[PDB]
Amino acid sequence: VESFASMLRHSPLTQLGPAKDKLVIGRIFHIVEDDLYIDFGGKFHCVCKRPDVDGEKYQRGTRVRLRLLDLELTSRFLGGTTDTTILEADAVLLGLQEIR
Amino acid sequence: HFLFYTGKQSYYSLMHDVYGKVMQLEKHRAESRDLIGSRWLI
Amino acid sequence: AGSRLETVGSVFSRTRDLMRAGVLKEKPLWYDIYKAFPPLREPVFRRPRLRYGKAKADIQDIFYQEDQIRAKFFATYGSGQKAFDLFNPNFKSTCQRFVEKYTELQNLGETDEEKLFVETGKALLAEGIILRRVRE
Amino acid sequence: PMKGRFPIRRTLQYLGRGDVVFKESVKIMTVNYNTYGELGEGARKFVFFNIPQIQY
Amino acid sequence: GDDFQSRILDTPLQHSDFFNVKELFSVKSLFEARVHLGHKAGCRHRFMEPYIFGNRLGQDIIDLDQTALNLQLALNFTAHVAYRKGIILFVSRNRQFSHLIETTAQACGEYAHTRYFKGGLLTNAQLLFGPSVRLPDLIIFLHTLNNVFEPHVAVRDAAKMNIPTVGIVDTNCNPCLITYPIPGNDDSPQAIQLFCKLFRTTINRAKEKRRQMEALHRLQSPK
Amino acid sequence: YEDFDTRILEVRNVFNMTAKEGRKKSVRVLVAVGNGNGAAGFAIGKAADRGDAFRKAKNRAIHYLHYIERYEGHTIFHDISLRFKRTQIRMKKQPRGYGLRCHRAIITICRLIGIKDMYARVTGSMNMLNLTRGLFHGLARQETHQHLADKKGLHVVEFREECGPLPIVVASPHGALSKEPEPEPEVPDTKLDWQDVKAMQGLKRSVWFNLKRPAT
Ligand SMILES: [Mg+2]
Repeated sequence: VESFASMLRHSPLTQLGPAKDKLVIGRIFHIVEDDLYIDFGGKFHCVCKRPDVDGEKYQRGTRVRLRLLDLELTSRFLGGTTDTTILEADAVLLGLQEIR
Repeated sequence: HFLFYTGKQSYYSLMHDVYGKVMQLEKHRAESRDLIGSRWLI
Repeated sequence: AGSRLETVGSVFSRTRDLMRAGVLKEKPLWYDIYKAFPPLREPVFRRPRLRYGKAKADIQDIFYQEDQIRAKFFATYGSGQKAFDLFNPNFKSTCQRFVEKYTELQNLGETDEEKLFVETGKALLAEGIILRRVRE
Repeated sequence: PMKGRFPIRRTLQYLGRGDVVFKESVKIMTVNYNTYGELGEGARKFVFFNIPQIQY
Repeated sequence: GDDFQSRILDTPLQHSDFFNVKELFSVKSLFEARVHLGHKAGCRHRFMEPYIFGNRLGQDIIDLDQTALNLQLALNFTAHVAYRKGIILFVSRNRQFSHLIETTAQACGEYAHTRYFKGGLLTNAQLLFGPSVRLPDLIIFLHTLNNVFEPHVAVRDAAKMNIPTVGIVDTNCNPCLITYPIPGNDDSPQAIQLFCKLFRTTINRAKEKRRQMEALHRLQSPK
Repeated sequence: YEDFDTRILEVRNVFNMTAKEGRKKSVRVLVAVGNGNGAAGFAIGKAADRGDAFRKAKNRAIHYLHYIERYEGHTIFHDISLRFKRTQIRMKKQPRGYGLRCHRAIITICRLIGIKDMYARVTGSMNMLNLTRGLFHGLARQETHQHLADKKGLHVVEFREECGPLPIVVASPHGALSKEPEPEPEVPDTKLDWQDVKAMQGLKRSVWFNLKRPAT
């Protein structure tokens, strides 16, 4: 049986390195009006806006391309002993993935 | 009832059904005025 | 009658004590189970305190030896134009193939980091991978 | 709380625990010790703990 | 007669894994569900550092070896409670998983409270529910924080009533009052979906095991 | 709860400002409860009528029952010294027949707890709530001999002067008995109280010390 230490070393998330300015593939699982909730394989989902071009194509289950920025949006503010998290990730939707 | 400890088992049992219906319709995918001259119950 | 003092002892210790006193006449149904299969730690209240002066936490930064190679690849070529797929448990990115070949050459015995970096680029070029040395 | 370090040294029971009663010949006992070092630790502890018992 | 009742209730406690909950999960299964992913280092609670494998570029990683040990104990305890016909209440305030947790409780045969928690629900239950209301015998906290990033009120109130709690605790959570903490990810849908499946299979096995144990011992009395 | 007895410790009658009568009346009552067998608790009850404050405090305290460990059912397991806010308490374990030589409020609570022989001194502020909270805080955090045997793995042995050199085993480790002797320093670093030590140094006590008093 593979050990947890081995799994972590060979994990796709461990290979990604820093998540800033990386390219990843996501899947839309929830849509609210023109806001798309996209799971890209991390702990937290991201939320992007439906692009003007080919808007109808972005439906649930559609795989897309993203440019990660942060895996979790968090920031400490004055008089806070812990970071304030919004339980969301930051990414820029680039467009649909070619099925090919 | 499985929602007894909520304190409003009947209100939340109804909100459970309508939220599950909404999810199946959104996952699965005309004029909505099937009924006219009607109001929501008070 | 009970012990609603959740800052002294634990649910089990307070239940053990109440029965010894004589206030709780019937064991709870979860009591015997806790006695036979207790948790690893006793659930006792503790007030979180802050660290002061030179006290620090003890958390190891996770850095494998491949990261030295991966850092160079991202600085020299950036992220591979192919998009990461983090849903495939066995996905091999362009960078991870670079690190697999870089390791193979290092096993042969090459000791110069510069030699291993340019030779790996040539090998992947033969494989057909499109590596762009983007300084931008 | 009694002041100082090891306040038990300032109790009559501790002072009476000393067992070194010098012969009548002994008149002076000079103690030369160093405050810093590693080989003089026992000497420093002797001044701290034992000199009161000897004087008592 | 008396021996049969003693056999049903006393025999299960003589085996380390009477319900064989070990097979339900594995470290690999937990790793597939992203149960090792924690909040950023800034959000870390001091009482969670024992369970954290390390910090992978700002993201705390949760040791999945401790999770397997702790999860084994928590699932075993949840099974013996379900075996003895105790009331189990699932509690969470995460609204993404509100419907999933209510569906799980209904499938198990237990109870869920995913809505706003009224002050005094457990410490003043007689006024709210009735004179002879039976409180839960176990509370499973799939989430131990409320939506203002503070401990769910039922964590402290369940300790006041001497109710054991099986809770999923993440890197920003406070496990001190959780009787059986399960260190792991609580935000990812794949992590929560795995835990809900484990708790539901475990509860159903224990309930089925009780039925079979009763029939065998009951049949012996005539036979 | 016929086995439990309730005792009052403080009763404050204070007038407060509210639009009903301009100045409204309020009674704050601190009580203690105990069965005399180790289980005891305290609570504060407030009302406009004294009777209502008595009922509220009495039934609230039955929900906050500490269990206090008594050595051989008559005394605390060891000396206890603590400061709760500005109220310092210093309790001492005593032999049988010593009685309760303590602040009148500590005598009241000790009877509810079941402690029969102890000494205590209270200094600083005499606030009744801080003394009650501080008392239960120390009595409920004390270490029984069995706990000490388990923590260190060694036997806990007792030596009474009325039994001579006879060693009495009061607690044996539940698991594995260790073989490393507990380190014995030549001179302990204990922090001593001048009040305790002053007596053994031969210093005259006050005229008020150790006076003849009725059986407590
Ligand atoms: Mg979380």
